[PDB]
Amino acid sequence: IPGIRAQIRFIQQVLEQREREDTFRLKRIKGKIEAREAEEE
Amino acid sequence: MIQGVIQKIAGPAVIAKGMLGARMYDICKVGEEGLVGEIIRLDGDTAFVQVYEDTSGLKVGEPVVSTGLPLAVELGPGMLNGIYDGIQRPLERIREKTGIYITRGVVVHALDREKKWAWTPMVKPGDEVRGGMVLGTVPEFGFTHKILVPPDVRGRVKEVKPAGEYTVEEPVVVLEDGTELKMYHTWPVRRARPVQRKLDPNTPFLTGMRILDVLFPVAMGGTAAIPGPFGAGKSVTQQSLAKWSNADVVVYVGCGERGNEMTDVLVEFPELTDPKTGGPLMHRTVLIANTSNMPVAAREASIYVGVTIAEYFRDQGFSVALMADSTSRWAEALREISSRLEEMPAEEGYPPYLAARLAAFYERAGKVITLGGEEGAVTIVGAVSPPGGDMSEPVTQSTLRIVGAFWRLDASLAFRRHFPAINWNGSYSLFTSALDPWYRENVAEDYPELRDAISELLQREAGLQEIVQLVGPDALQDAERLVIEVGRIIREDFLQQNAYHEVDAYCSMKKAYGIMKMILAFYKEAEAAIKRGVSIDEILQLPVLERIGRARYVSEEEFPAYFEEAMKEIQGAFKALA
Amino acid sequence: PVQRKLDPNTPFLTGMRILDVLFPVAMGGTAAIPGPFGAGKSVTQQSLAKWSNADVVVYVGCGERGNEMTDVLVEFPELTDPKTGGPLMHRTVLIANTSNMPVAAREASIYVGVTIAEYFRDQGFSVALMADSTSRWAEALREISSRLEEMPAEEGYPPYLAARLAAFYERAGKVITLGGEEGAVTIVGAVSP
Amino acid sequence: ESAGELLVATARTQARGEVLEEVRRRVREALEALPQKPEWPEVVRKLALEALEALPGAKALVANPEDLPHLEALARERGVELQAEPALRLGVRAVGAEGKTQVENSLLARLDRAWDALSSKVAQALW
Amino acid sequence: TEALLARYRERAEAEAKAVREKAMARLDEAVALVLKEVLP
Amino acid sequence: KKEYTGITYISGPLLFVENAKDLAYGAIVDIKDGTGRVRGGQVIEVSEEYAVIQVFEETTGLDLATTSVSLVEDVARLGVSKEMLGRRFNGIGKPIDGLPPITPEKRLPITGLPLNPVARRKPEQFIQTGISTIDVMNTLVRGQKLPIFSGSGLPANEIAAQIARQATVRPDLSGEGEKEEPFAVVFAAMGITQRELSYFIQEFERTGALSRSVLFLNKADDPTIERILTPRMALTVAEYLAFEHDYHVLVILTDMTNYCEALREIGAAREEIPGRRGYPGYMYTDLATIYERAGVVEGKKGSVTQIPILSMPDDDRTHPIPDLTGYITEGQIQLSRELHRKGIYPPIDPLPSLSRLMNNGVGKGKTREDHKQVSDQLYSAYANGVDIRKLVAIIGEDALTENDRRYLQFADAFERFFINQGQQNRSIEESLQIAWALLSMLPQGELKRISKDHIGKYYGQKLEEIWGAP
Amino acid sequence: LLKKEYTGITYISGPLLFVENAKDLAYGAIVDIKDGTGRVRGGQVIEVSEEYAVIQVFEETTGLDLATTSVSLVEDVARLGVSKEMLGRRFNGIGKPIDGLPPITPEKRLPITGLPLNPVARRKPEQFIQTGISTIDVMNTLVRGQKLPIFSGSGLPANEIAAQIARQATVRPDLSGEGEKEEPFAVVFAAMGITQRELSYFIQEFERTGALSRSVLFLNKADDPTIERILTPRMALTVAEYLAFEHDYHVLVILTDMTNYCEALREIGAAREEIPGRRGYPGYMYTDLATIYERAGVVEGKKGSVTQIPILSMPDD
Ligand SMILES: Nc1ncnc2c1ncn2[C@@H]1O[C@H](COP(=O)(O)OP(=O)(O)OP(=O)(O)O)[C@@H](O)[C@H]1O
Ligand SMILES: Nc1ncnc2c1ncn2[C@@H]1O[C@H](COP(=O)(O)OP(=O)(O)OP(=O)(O)O)[C@@H](O)[C@H]1O
Ligand SMILES: [Mg+2]
Repeated sequence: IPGIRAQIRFIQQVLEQREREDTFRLKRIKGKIEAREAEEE
Repeated sequence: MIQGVIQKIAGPAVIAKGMLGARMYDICKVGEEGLVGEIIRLDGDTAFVQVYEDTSGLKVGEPVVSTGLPLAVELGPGMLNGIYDGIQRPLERIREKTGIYITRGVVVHALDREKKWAWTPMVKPGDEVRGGMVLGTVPEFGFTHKILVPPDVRGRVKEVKPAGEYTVEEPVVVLEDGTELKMYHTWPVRRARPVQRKLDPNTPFLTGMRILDVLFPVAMGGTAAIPGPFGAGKSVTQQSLAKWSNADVVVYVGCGERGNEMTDVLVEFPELTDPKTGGPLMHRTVLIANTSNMPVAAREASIYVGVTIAEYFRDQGFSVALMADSTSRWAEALREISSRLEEMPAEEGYPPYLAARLAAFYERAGKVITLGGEEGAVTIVGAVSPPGGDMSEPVTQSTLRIVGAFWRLDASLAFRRHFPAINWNGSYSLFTSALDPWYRENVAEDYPELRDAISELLQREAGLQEIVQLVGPDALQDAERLVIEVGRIIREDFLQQNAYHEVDAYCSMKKAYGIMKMILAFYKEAEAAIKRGVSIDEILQLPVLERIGRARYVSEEEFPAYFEEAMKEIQGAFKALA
Repeated sequence: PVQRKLDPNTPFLTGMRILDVLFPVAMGGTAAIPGPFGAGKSVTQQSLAKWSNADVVVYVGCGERGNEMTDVLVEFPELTDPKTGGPLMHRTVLIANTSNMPVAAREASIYVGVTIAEYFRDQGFSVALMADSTSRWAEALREISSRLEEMPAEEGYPPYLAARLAAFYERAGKVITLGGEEGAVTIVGAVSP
Repeated sequence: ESAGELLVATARTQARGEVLEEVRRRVREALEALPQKPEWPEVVRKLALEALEALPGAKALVANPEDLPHLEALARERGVELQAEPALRLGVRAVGAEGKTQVENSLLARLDRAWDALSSKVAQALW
Repeated sequence: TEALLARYRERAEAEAKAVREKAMARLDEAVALVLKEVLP
Repeated sequence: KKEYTGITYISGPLLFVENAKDLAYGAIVDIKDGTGRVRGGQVIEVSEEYAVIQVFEETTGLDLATTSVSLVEDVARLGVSKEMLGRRFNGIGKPIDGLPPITPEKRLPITGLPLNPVARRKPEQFIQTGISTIDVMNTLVRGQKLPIFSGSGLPANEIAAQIARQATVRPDLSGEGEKEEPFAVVFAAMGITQRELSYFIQEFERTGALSRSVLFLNKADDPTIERILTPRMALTVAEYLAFEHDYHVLVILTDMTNYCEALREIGAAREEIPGRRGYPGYMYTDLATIYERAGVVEGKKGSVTQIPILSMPDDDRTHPIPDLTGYITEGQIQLSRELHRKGIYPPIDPLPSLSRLMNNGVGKGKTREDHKQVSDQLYSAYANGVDIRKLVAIIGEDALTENDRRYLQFADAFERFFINQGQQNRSIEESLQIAWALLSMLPQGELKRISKDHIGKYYGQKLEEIWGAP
Repeated sequence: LLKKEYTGITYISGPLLFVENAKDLAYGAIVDIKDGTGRVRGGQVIEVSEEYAVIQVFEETTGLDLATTSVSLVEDVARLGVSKEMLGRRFNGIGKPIDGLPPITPEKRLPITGLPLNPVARRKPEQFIQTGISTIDVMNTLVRGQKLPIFSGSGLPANEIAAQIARQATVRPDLSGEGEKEEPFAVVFAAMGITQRELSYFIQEFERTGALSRSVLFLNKADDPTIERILTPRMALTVAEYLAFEHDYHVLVILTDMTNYCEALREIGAAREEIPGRRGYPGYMYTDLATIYERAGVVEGKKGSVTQIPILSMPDD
């Protein structure tokens, strides 16, 4: 039971990190779109 | 007041132009309907205002007006027996002027401007006043409401009104600077009210429940947390706290409850009776109500409004108990607000400053010397409802790091009809050692050792559950069946407590001390007799078992005679036994 | 530059039984020693510096504790070189850049160490290069790329991390120098996952 | 035990603090007594010169109307304008050409920003 | 004993008063120094 | 009236129109192209320079030279009347049964105002759904929000149709009561396919249940904004009926998973940063605005009851949709894939099921005074039986005691007779009779959670009372 | 001594504000933000360019407006006023007294970031410290100049162990063999994210045995501004370095609950919108913690020493 629980906990951290990275990428691209529209049209 | 026009609308976010001079986080009214919102960003001549209610139907060019002040509450006579939302809107008067629905843009005052109050001055012209001093008194049900000068106001009294009937708007005191002091004032919910000095947790917060007061006590001005399992009788314990605890005023905050759950509490409280006066309990409580479909900003600001009102009543010199129900729902609202602001999440989607906000809420509790020189305290008991009982939730982990006590309510005990259903193994308290001198001086000098002995007996009973699981209890020898049976006696006669009974609902500290003394004396004599060679079944039918078991239901004043009679009978019975 | 690369055929004797027997490394080879904190990376590298049969040892303290460099500076002058019999410090070169020193200098220190190792190889010696931790160099690269606002690979590292590591590790090997002699460079790099 | 020596130490600290704050009160009284004595025109003109030297592109000079006649000489020299304002006394302020920067040279501000370094110097003088 | 605490308190008061008097023997020079520093 | 022709950008579902500051935020507009075909759209952003319109359906024929935009309504409104009973609508209020449009008594915004908490009262009356495992063990109370959790291949649509067909009040069990109190059903389907559409239409028409129902049907290939709007229109009709004509309405939302997916797609189309696991941050608030429109109001005789239905994406109760639904509703009903594959219909699993308001809608003066104890005893006995069923696989039947064998037989009888009722319609009394007949299998005195009075009054009936015609 | 004002505020959002014409604000400087009501707040220049300078406000930004706010330069580098009379005092973690006594007179003002030690200037730690605990003293002995943390848990008594070590720590010069004369010893105690109950416990523990006469306390409460939690260990280590390397003291530094420091660092980093690390913590957390932990050590040619005992609770063990 402890081993499987630790594996579950590790997989959760991995998935969480991937989600956070995706959020960061989306934030950067949205910032670029907004900057383009608001400065160069 | 800065006034401008709408430039862009996109959902709850509104951009207004011409707002130069507007200040951050000031409350603004948007559109012809005057929808309220906050300024969250300033850029050049424009300001980003975010509206509380829905923005559907607005048009570009509609006026925007800034009130120039942040989110605040009105503090003065008329709050008791009231029911409010998360931004202090009186729900009953909204119902009276609107019906069964809450229309957008309705405007009502938190304190009624029509009711007359019996003003009684306590100052004279020529006196010098500083923040926190008492200008006069006004009767509010059973309370003498003290009108306090705002904390930031200093000066000299010019003229004072005589005694009479006035509304909360008539200036009762005028200062030489021209300032007019009324019966009420406003205070920002996010700034703590000042005090002179914070005192140590020296005295206990007596709740009236034996288990809470003895095994896991909380000091006055302390903090506690409790889980919310279904069917565990949490609401019964909370209303017992409201009825019986030695606090003068109770503030109840519901921030994200279900509709029917809020209906239950809104219907139940008007029926409870305060045992001190014999009248309604509602005369000494303030209710804040928020369902899940109410605006997010109100749900987020509910706990701050509640703690600000509690701090005001503390500053009047009372003792206030604050119960925050389902702080997990407040955390969910905070997470949603952070998501709308496009912030990078930390851990389980929550903003990285969740712990900071929780600490800022919980640190306002404590016993203080108010600016008026009196003593007051605020005690916080906040419920936490993990998604499935997972104690590794960020909210629970942050809460347990700052609170001083944790009463783990358990559904299993309620399943076996054990009430209060509090698991004594997972719970803990950090106030016992500091509270020990008060026990030695006010109940008994032996009391801490007796409490420790009871806890040790409980732990010993818990240690044998493996053998009791593997083998039927009767196979164990006499000396261990003895501790099993004395643990059963403790569970049935000391920890359990019926809140619906006329005399068992409330238990004093000396009553619990007497019960513990009787139980420990019986255990000692039983062990001695067991060593003398008697069988356990001989002890199991001694005359004193009914006497101990029925000690709960005797009256408070009758208890000492019953206790000494039972102490005599304990020694009498064991001499008859061989 | 070199004339020709050669296939390694002689061992790099470290003096430790397990590494010399079960998992040998040749003179021109490369080795990596990953491990969590407290595992024994630095002690192993210092043992290699003290006891190996290389003519010259280059130690690169990239982003580690200052006490670890102080221990070398204090103890090495008293010890004896395993082969020539002189002081041990006379064959050692130290490039030190501790943790609280500027971050960008770690990348510079790695290349300085490897270039000095290549020079001593070009003179015909057999050189051993110890890299205290390449993870700190990777962290420096991550910080610099974060300033440039580049789009990151897994865990925020720049996508060209592997190319940099390969270019660094490819400098090792046994070669025929431009002067016609024979030399070698051995690289042992610690990793701190 | 140390429970007595601590009282001596804390009494000494309290006395030293009272001495230093009394020195501060005397200093501020002496500074605010300056406008009543003929030393003020030279020091205020020097402070105005310092403020104008702090801003190479300074546009206008601002002070109270009492000091305007004395600052007229500097205004004719450096070419900057002058205007009246009920500003803090014992000093003169200037406004930059763009209107986004401004310098202030009140003497009470100088005391406030110099006392932190003057405290350790005067402590040796007192004892 | 409480007598030791009383003795320490009296010694503390005496030394504090002595320090206060010694400081009063220098106050005007210190004020002149401060005005010398703060002025341009 | 007035048309706007300054179109300057078309991409995906969005188009920009210049000099359109007269358009209010959230307004509904009509988009017309060169061939005269008209499409709908909603205004999602307004500025001094241009307004942004999200187009319904698709932008295939549009061009920047001939397209024009005109206003339809500032706020999305629905015309309501008592004539809506017996009608079908497509999710934006357009009739689809071929009958003439209704004449509205009033036009109401579909986004509803919150109920004032002090105006609510406590739910205290039950609804007879006709299903034993719901009526007896997980009773549905008027004003409750009781969702159903189902799997991918499980028959949730059949259960929804059966409940809509059978549900009724029982005024004759509450004192004397009143023989006539109006009852209505509002049925909303989101993102269904043609097969499910035909099934629902046939089921409602073939039994006369249409005469007391209103249908809002939204197909899978319909625009997603219609899917967003459908439950709000359904709840608007329900609120109007209940709180203006004193009806008791039951609202069934066929699939909330489709609603959540549509909400996610709409949010992504507007360039909003998603929250946990890609879902919108404000998902909890939206679900609360939907669910919390049910309840009972003090001074009013009408009521609204909601039974949301949602399929768990991967049988995971930790998924955001069921997790957020749990915080807002009072319990859940969970279907079991094991019971479904065993051939039992409806496959409702009592052990994970829970109704949080059951204790108020049962007792004396409503249903029967032995209800709660019987339900508790059934729960405990079923748990013991299902545990003994696993134990017997290893240790064998002969190693069991007599009571363990009797529990093992009780579990099988319970599954075969109590849960597996089929399409049969059972009153509350019939369900209680079957429960007592099954409890009679166990020996008296083992019924620890039932008082001796009810045991003396009801225990001892044989299974042939229902075995004669199960 | 004169002061310069900047009024070109152009943008305020969250904890950031932009100043337009401030080209003479140096990178990393400390500023004062004054609003219309006269209240003053602190700030730091985290990025400066020709278009504008970026200032991070040390606290909440309620009440600031673009019409009346002004910015003034306080000092180019953050500094602390230190003196040997700081022993027996209590501070709030930003350097201001909270024990009710008059402020000290600064004998010197030192930057709080410090400078790295030259590895050539260091020497090997070679003398132990007696903590009075058998396990530490015998099996895991502490050595002057070491940094030895304590890995605690969610309910373990870390505070009690910290207080006991602070009370009982000694130097034992007699065992040194030479029988050297007694040498000064001091304890610098820093608490971060502490609650009121723990604050009272620590105050009474230090007052009970008279250990406060040789101690300097920097106490930061959990409701204080989040910036103060960043600067507390740096001020503690500045005081420790000054004492040790100018008066030959053997100082012991105890940093309590560095987990709160990590939470504050994560909050600040997320505010500045940086790239996150493994669990939302900033990527540069290693370097930031190193700049704190590597200020301990012993220097050749000097008799003082600095020793650190960080205390932290492992989340979920
Ligand atoms: N202190 C008590 N003394 C006596 N009976 C109690 C006590 N606490 C609870 N009970 C009984 O047990 C029941 C607890 O279950 P119930 O579900 O009603 O709890 P609740 O108070 O509504 O709280 P929760 O919301 O956690 O379910 C109460 O309804 C009451 O009958
Ligand atoms: N070969 C060894 N023989 C004896 N002790 C050893 C050996 N290797 C390691 N140790 C012990 O383990 C401790 C930690 O080893 P070392 O300093 O090499 O760690 P590290 O892997 O470099 O870790 P870090 O990530 O902290 O730098 C040493 O101080 C020593 O006490
Ligand atoms: Mg190492």
